[PDB]
Amino acid sequence: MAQYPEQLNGIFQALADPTRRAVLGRLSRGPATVSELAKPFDMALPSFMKHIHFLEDSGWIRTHKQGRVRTCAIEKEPFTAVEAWLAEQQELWESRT
Amino acid sequence: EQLNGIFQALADPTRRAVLGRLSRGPATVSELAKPFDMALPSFMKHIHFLEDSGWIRTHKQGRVRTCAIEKEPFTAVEAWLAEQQELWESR
Ligand SMILES: [Br-]
Ligand SMILES: [Br-]
Ligand SMILES: [Br-]
Repeated sequence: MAQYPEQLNGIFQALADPTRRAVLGRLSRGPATVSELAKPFDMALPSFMKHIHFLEDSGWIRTHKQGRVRTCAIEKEPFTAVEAWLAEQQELWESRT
Repeated sequence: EQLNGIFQALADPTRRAVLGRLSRGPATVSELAKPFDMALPSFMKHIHFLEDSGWIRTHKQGRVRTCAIEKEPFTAVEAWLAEQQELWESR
């Protein structure tokens, strides 16, 4: 039984944005604060926060606020989900008779 | 801007299910449209997005448009994933 579609929709939508993919690339190297993550990007912080929030809501990252500081870390589950969906299609392709 | 389109294509469940079917072999739009309770014009727009993003190729002869899944987007998604995995391992 394939994963329910609603779980995958948001996971893939998160990856459709280059800012979000860049943030995930950084968090793959280890955790970071929002202010650190925002530095490469020419957008106002509210616009950047939309990306952070989307990443958290879709399960790609976890964040924690203490005072004015918000720490972020990558989550591995969505990687597993993407891998799983891909592998399923690739099994169908390689098993063609 | 290329992974943007590839992943935006994958964000829709209809588009994912079409790519599932095309993984089994090529198919006409008519064949692909069959499982879904969707107006053809809405369906065509999913097909059009899949083609435009690079996930599929299509070709029309007479009244029949045949669709085939493309290799390159899979390689691209696999590349993004491998790139992330290599970053996690780095010390
Ligand atoms: Br859905
Ligand atoms: Br911060
Ligand atoms: Br057709």
